Amino acid sequence: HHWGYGKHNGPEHWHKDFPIAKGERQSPVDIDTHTAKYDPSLKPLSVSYDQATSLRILNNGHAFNVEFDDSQDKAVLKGGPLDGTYRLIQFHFHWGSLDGQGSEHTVDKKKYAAELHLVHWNTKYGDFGKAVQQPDGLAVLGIFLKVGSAKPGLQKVVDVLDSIKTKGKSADFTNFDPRGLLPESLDYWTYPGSLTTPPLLECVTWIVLKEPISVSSEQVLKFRKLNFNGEGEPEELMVDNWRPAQPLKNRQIKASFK
Ligand SMILES: [N]S(=O)(=O)[C][C][C][C][C]C123[B@@]45[B@]67[B@]89[C@]1%10B81%11B698B746B814B562B%10%1143
Ligand SMILES: [N]S(=O)(=O)[C][C][C][C][C]C123[B@]45[B@]67[B@@]89[C@@]1%10B81%11B698B746B814B562B%10%1143
Ligand SMILES: [Zn+2]
Repeated sequence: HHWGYGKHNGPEHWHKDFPIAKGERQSPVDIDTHTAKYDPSLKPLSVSYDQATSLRILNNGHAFNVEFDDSQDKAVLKGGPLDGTYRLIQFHFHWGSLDGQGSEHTVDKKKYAAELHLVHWNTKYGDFGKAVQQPDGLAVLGIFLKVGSAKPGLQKVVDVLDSIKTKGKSADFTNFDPRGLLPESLDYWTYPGSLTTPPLLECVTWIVLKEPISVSSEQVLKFRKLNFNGEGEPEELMVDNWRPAQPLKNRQIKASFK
């Protein structure tokens, strides 16, 4: 609708149009590493992206989405805390105006420079739109970004951003391999939560990887040249498109690792 990240339409305003913003399972959250309990019942995460077929990249005025063909069983997330099979539909990032902020989840109150979200829907609900209406409809794999060495697998994304500067622009983006965005380790934390953008639906199993990826300062600087505005509108840099941590309420965060 007209929500965004500014002083006048940002996270503190969202509840007026999306009252679930004050709900019982909102995301993101601070991950208190000492309180998160190791769960030996948790399985290794199975990330099967060998046949992923990226299609397009879109500036939607909030972030940019790299979209996948999800019409066949091709890029799936399984195992971990999940029951069943979840299909990759898109990924996007949240990032800051400065390297000291940008992530949505925090780790013992630490903010990372950015956070990648790989969004998957539970195939038992047939389509993404039906899945978001279910408490176990989505699985979002979250990966922190810190600034250091460049991430070679990110560069193809960085280089297409000049072609989608403004809201509503898209570009063909085929043959992109999202495996190049993963860290070495698949150790994770998990908890039940929500979309971090309106409509804030409480339909997500969050899986947040412990190990951040490193990206270069130049890579994140190019994220910060994107625009929230449309073409021919006053320039508003796309920065600080993150929701802050929300109350944990009656939830437990579980760790896959000791
Ligand atoms: N930051 S995050 O929690 O990873 C967003 C997860 C994916 C939301 C996609 C959408 B797409 B359609 B259904 C769900 B609602 B509509 B539009 B609205 B947008 B929101
Ligand atoms: N609850 S919500 O969806 O976050 C909407 C909150 C009020 C939106 C009103 C506006 B729209 B954008 B930003 C704020 B300034 B500019 B245009 B102007 B009108 B007023
Ligand atoms: Zn997100």
